[PDB]
Amino acid sequence: ETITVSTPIKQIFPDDAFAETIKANLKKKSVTDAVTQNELNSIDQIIANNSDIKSVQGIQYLPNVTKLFLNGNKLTDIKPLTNLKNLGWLFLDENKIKDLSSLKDLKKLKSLSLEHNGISDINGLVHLPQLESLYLGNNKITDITVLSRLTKLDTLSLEDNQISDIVPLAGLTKLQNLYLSKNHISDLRALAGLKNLDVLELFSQEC
Ligand SMILES: [Ca+2]
Repeated sequence: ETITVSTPIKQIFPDDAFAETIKANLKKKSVTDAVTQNELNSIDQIIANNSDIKSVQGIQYLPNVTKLFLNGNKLTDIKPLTNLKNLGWLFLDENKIKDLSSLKDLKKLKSLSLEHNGISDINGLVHLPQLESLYLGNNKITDITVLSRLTKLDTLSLEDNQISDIVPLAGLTKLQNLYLSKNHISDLRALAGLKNLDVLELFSQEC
């Protein structure tokens, strides 16, 4: 939603680490300083890697965010992201995010990164058919059936997981970069029809 009157940053963003991020973004002197919606409207990018952030509550008030870099934090819940309709790039590596339902309405999302989140179920990704690049390296994924729906992907990383069957990738003709090292892949027939592959990594398979 939005704030109708000047309000302290610390009152909108509960997480003190995140509050500091917003303060820095708006070039404010303190998280205790007051901010207006006009000021919150100015944020289209948040860079806060390894910032010890546990919650992004309050981010719902930033309607124009398109880029969000939150790698290496302590996130678990991303429900606050649900209505950030303009999100185009979302990097959330090194967190503990598993509920991907909050991403279902991010129809402008082109790049998503969720490496090292201990994820095994990615069926919620079906709601992002427009995705162009997806990074899911270092997780516990085995079933990638849902990926057959992501026909716009040109870059995909699934390295360091527990995948055996890559047939779901057979129809992703736009793929140019495919990272599949450190998995359990034996059958590579699914790669036959991928006419645009430039980069392909398949080393260290354990069968
Ligand atoms: Ca606080």
